Amino acid sequence: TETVGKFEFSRKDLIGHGAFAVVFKGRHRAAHDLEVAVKCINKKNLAKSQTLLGKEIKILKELKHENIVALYDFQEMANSVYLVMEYCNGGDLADYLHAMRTLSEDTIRLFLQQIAGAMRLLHSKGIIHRDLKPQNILLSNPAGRRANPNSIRVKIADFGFARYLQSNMMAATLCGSPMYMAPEVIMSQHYDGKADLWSIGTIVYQCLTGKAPFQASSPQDLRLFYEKNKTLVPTIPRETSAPLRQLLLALLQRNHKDRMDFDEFFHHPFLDA
Ligand SMILES: Nc1ccc(Nc2nc(Nc3cc(C4CC4)[nH]n3)c3ccccc3n2)cc1
Repeated sequence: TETVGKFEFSRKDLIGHGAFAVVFKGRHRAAHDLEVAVKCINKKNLAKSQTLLGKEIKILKELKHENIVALYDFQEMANSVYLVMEYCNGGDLADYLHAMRTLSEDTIRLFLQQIAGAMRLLHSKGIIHRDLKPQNILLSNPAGRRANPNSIRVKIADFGFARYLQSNMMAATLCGSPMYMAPEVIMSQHYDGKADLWSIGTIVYQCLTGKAPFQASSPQDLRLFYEKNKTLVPTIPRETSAPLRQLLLALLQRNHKDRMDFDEFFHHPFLDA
């Protein structure tokens, strides 16, 4: 049994194993019914794991929001780093959208309204996430067993690649997940917060179809694909409502100049609200 502050955990219940973090379920030492997820270093990738978990602490200690997985406490030392996080009891969006055989437009609206709320906070704080994908959107239902799925709340996780970006500057670090990366990122160009909006477009597209909007055999294929094709148009099911289709096309603009910006996203009628 390992302890971090007022919390405890063990390697008994593995929530997830990643290259740069291992996550175990734990609990409050006094209030046992308070569940937590504890992120720990992956010692097989010690340096990078330590770096990413440290970065995540720096960003999350500044981000309190329902739709961002909460950081309850943390413990950073020279040779170990732990994050004690809110436990999300619904698994991830990658699994859910697949189990449901894609999601209804009403459910997509419900989830996207929540993601938009979290993104409003990120944008106001000058923070870009850079690894948005359905695997990093977690579900949690505050109600009891067998509760209505309309009560599902979604929360953005895994801020290890996040950074502050000053509003007159651009970022250029290649990071993220290739299938969800904006074209300008995977082409090693400069980018800003609109890269996250592309990623959000890909999340919405996957919720609708089950698949990524642009299929290439590989990341190099995907990159060559963006380089060779100046106008990208994703295959969207014909029965999709016109406003959801328009939102998707606006977010999935190849050229970031033409891509939907934050104000346009926040106030898009599909999200009304
Ligand atoms: N870094 C990381 C992110 C997501 C996962 N996957 C995950 N995560 C679950 N809950 C989490 C996780 C967290 C903090 C975010 C790590 N809080 N709550 C979960 C709950 C029920 C069933 C499957 C689940 N799968 C693993 C590691």
